[PDB]
This record gives sequence, C-alpha cells and structure tokens, in this order.
Amino acid sequence: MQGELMRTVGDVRNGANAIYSGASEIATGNNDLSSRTEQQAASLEETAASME
Amino acid sequence: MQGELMRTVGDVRNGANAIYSGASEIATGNNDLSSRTEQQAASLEETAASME
Amino acid sequence: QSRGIDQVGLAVAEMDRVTQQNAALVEESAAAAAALEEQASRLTEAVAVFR
Repeated sequence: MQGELMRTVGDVRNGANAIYSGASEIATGNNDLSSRTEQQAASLEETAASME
Repeated sequence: MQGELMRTVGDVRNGANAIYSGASEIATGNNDLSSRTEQQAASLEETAASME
Repeated sequence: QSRGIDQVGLAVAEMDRVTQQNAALVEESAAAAAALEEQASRLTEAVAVFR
C-alpha cells in the first residue's frame, strides 16, 4: 500500500511541478505577447497620426 | 488513513479536471485569438496594397 | 505625401513583422496549453489504481 502511495505522491508531486512550470510559460507568453499588443496598438496610433 | 487517502485522490481528481478544463479555455482563446491575428494580418496586406 | 506613405509603408512592415511574432506566441501558448492537458491526464494515470 505504501509503494502505490509513494509512487502516486511522486508522480503527482513531480507532475504538479510540470503544470506550475508549464503554466508559467503560458503566463510569461501572455506577458511578452501583451507587450507586443501595446506596441501593436502604438503603431496604429503612430500610423493613424501619419494619415492625418 | 482511508479518509485522508480518498480526500487526497478526490482533490487531485477534481483538481486535475480544473487544469484540463482551464487549459481548454486558454486553448480555445488562442484559437479564437488566432482568427483575429490572421484577419488583422490580412488587413495589413490589403492596406499595404491600398498604399500602392 | 510620398515621404508619408514611406513612413506608413515601413510602419505596415513593422506591424506585419510584429504580427508574425504574436502568431508565434499564440501557437506557443496553444502548444504549451495543450501540454498542460496531457500533464493533467498523467495525474489520472497515477491514481488510475484508485477510484
């Protein structure tokens, strides 16, 4: 019973870390992607100003 | 020990679905966001041809 | 106007290149999000012995 419990704890604990680390990649991607969105919108403001 | 085991597996079972369900929500957003990305990209191509 | 169209032309090229970078992050986020779906399934396999 302990063998299956320790194995489950290890698989869940080690696997849970992958979700936390993997989730950080998505959060980091949104942060980096968010920066491009701000610059993307800024280009429209600068580009729209040129049309004026 | 059985109670703590079921509650532990229960939280992991119910918690595991949150990651799959939560990841599906973010995955669906990327698919929908990708549509606007390609659509917005087409605007640059159509707009670029308009400047010519 | 010719100089203005040039600035607008280079601006479209900048936004066009930035759009490709955003698509890379969208696909990367989708690929990373899909990986989490697989990791969540591995958790069920470890507890597959239990109910």
